[PDB]
Amino acid sequence: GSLDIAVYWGQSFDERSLEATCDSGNYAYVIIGFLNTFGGGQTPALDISGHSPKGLEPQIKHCQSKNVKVLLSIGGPAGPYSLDSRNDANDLAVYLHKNFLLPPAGTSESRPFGNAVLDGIDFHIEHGGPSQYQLLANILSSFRLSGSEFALTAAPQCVYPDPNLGTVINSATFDAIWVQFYNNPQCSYSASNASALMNAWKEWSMKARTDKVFLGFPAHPDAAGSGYMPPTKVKFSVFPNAQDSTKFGGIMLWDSYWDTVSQFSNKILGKGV
Repeated sequence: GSLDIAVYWGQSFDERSLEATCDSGNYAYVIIGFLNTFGGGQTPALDISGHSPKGLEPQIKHCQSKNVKVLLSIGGPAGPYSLDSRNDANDLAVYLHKNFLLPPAGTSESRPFGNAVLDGIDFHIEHGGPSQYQLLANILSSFRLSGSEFALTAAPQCVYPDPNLGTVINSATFDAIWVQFYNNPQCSYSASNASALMNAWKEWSMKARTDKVFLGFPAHPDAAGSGYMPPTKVKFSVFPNAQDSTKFGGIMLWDSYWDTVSQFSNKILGKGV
């Protein structure tokens, strides 16, 4: 009844399985990344590091049976995704809704993850935006109000306001955001000094129009170019001030593959290493 951890999954063919990731008991959210191809005349495509999309169906259900929420992340660190036209936004919204956020209907749906129904969509938009991402969020949010309830989340970089997602975050549409306090020395843990990190956190927690702000950290030094902060340091230096915010959601970890190696979340939670 204390720390919620969101974790990205799908980043390595050889990673701990989705079902085993959920079985750790360490995570409140598992975020499958990524639908990294869409927009500009492209057909939608997943890059989930060679994992079988249809094979995820029972694993997603297992996760959900363990009261882990499972999201699909759109965009990702890189990839041929864009959302320049209003039609692109409509198309992506409908595709996501029909294939991932509703039970199957008819026979024409591609159902990448089979008959699984996901708990929401994560906006990990790292280039291009703000584009038509506001319209995409508007249409998905409309669906949130007209059928199955699901979450909308975002993964901005740590400079407030985010260049790709800042305007969409300002609409208050996201249930939660996890800020990437890494690959960005100006707003991350750096030179063994947390001042810039804590200044950035203060701003995000004050200004981000969302009920829950999570702090995103790398799970291992190799998981990001910069910004790794050891788990004892996060507990000691970040948590007392972060917990003073009514918006404190917990932490997000990049990513399950590396967390399996490092046992970062085990250390955060005080579970045996």
